[PDB]
Amino acid sequence: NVNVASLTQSEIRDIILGMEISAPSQQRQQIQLTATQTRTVNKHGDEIITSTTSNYETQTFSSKTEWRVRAISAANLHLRTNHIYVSSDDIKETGYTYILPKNVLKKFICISDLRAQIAGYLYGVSPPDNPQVKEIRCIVMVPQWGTHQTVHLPGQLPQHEYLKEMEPLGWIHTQPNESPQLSPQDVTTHAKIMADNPSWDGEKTIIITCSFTPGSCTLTAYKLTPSGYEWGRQNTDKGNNPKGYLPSHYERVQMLLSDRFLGFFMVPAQSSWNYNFMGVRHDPNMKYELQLANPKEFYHEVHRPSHFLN
Amino acid sequence: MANRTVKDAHSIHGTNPQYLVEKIIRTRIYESKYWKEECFGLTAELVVDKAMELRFVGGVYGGNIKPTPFLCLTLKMLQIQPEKDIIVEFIKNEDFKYVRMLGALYMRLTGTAIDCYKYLEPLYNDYRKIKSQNRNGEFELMHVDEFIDELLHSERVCDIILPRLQKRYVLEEAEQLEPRVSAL
Amino acid sequence: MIEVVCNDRLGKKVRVKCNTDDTIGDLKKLIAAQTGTRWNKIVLKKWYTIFKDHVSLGDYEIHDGMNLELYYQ
Amino acid sequence: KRELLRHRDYKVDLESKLGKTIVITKTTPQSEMGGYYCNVCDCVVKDSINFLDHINGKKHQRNLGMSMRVERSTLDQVKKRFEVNKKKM
RNA sequence: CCUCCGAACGGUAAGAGCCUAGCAUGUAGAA
Repeated sequence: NVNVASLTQSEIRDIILGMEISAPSQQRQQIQLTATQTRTVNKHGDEIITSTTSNYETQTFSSKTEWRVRAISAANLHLRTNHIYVSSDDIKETGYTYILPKNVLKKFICISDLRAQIAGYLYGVSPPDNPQVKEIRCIVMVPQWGTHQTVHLPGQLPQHEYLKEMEPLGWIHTQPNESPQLSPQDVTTHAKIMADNPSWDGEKTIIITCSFTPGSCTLTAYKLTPSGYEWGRQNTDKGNNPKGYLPSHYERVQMLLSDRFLGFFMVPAQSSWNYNFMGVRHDPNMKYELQLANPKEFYHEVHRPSHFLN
Repeated sequence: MANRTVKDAHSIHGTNPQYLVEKIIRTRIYESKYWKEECFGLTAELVVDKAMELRFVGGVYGGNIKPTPFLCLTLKMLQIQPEKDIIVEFIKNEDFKYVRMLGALYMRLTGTAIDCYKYLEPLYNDYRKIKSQNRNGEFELMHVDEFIDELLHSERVCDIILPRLQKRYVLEEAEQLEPRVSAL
Repeated sequence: MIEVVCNDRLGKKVRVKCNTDDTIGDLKKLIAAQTGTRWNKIVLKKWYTIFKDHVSLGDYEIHDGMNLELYYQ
Repeated sequence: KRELLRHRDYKVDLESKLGKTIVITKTTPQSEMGGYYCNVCDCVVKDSINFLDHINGKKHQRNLGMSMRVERSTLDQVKKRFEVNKKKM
C-alpha cells in the first residue's frame, strides 16, 4: 500500500535486491505544553501544590470505564440489535405466559447503554380471554443510576392513568454481560419490589433480564420462588455475590415476543429516564410523574449534559 | 518580614521572645502553611479569632516536623508580644478552653515565676477534656489540669523547652507566694 | 548485633551497636546515649528520606556499617 | 505614607485548579498561565507555598500600600472581640 | 588476661528561571 512515485533510489535498490524491515507496535521510540496542577511534596516534604509542564506522567488511560469511551461503544448499538438471542426457558405454563411486544423490546434494547444497569417496570394487562397469555403492556422507567450488576430506581412505584388498565407483569433489567442465572442484585430488586409494591405479586411478578450477549442481546424470562423471594428481600448482602442465595431462589420462565401487539412505553415527564450520568437525583425519595413518551437516549445530549459544560 | 518580631517589643528572658521556641521548630513553623495562610498580619484581636477555632493542643507531629496550629499561635503571640493584661483576659476566659490554655502557655513562656504560679495555679480547678495531638499524629484526651501540671512541672510542653521556673518552695520560703490553697 | 555509624557532618560522628530487630526508636535512644541529644529530638535521614521510628532496622535494610545522616528536631 | 499591614479576610484559592489542565500556547498571557498569578504584582509563582511566600512578602505588600508593621490592639478591642463571638454563638 | 573507641577534606553538574528570605546595615554632616 505504498506509492511507487514516492520510493527513493535506495528504496528501489533494496526492493530489487532483497527485502525491507518492518516496524511492530512493540518497537517503541521512547529514546503545545499542558500545565497540570498536582498536590506534591517538596524536597523537605512540605505538601505543596505545583503547576508543571513536563510531559512525563501525562499518558491518559481511558479504558473501558470512561464516559467518552462508553459513549463511543454505545454508538452503533442499534446495529447490534440484529441477532436477538432469545432464551427458550423451561416454564411449563406456571402462570400468565409471556407474550411480549417486539417493537417495545426492540426500542428498549437500542435505547440502553451497556456500561451500567438499565431497567424499567414492564407492566400491562392481559389480552382479552388470556388464560396463559400475559400482557407485556409497556416498560416505564424513571430517573435512576445503575451499577455493573443491578440498577437502582426510584422508590415510589409508577401510577398513571394509562397504567390503570395495565397490571404489573414485572421488572426488566439489562445486565452488562451474559449469565445463566439471576444475579444477587436482580434477586434483591425482585424481593424489594415484592415487599414494597403490592402490584409485584408472587406468581404475577416476573424479571425480563435483557442482558448484553456476545454480538446481540439475551432476553431471559425469570421468576422468584416464595422462599427465594423472602431470602432475596431479607438478604442484606447487596453485592455481586451475596451470602444466602440458592438455585431455588429463581427459576426460568417460558415466554416469547411478537410484533402483533404494539406496546406502550412510560417515559419521564420531568427528566430523562437514564439518569446515570447525573448521580445526584437517583434517591429513595423519588416521587416523579411518568408520561406517555418513548425512552430517551442512554447518552443523549440531555441524558448526561454535565459533560458538555467544559 | 512576616516573621520578624514587632519593633515595639521587649526582650523576654534576655532574648528575642520568638527565641523562646527552639530554632528548628521556629523554622518549621515559619515554613508551615498555617503560619503563612492563617497567621499573617495577625494582631492580638485576630489571635483570639484563630484561638477560638483551635480543636486541639500539641507541638509537632509526624516524621517531618509539622507544627500544630496551637504552637503556631503561640509563636505568633511571642512575635506580637501582647500586653500582660491581655494575656490575663485570655486565661480568665472560662467558655473557650483552648484560648485559656494558649494564654496559659504564653504566660508560662513569658511571665516570671510569681506570675506563672499566681495565674496558672487557679487553673488546676479546670477538669475539661481536651484533644492533644501526639507525635505520631494521633489524638489523645487529656484534661486542662494535666496540661497545667505539665506546664508547671515538666521541662518540655508542646515540644517547647520552657524557661526554667524557680521551685515553688523557694518562693514560699521567700514569702513572695502564700502556700498553694487547693479547692479541697 | 550490627554496628551503624550515625554521622552529622558538622561534627557528631557516632558509632552505635544495635540489633537488626531494633526499631528506629531504639537506635535513636542509643544515639541519644552516645551524643547527648534527647532521643525524641533526633532525625535519621538518608539524604532526604526520614527513617520512621516504628519501622524495624531490618525493613529499612540498614546493614552493618551503613552510615545514617544525623539531623535534629 | 504607608498604611499598617492588615490581615487578609478572604481565603486563598490555592486548591482551586487541581486537575484543571491549562493548554499553554505562545499567545497565552501570564494571567491564564499555569500556577498562581499576582494581579497586583504581575508575577507568576508555581507553588502554593511559594505563592504564600509572595503574598506575605515585602514587595507584594508594598504594591498594596502597606508595610511590615502590625497594629497594637488594646484591652477593650480583645474584650469586645470575646463578647462579639459570645453573641454570635 | 588481651578494652587504642579518631576526625575533616580529597563527594559543588554547568545552566535557565521566578519568588520570598536570613541578612543587617540604616544613629553623620547641614542649611
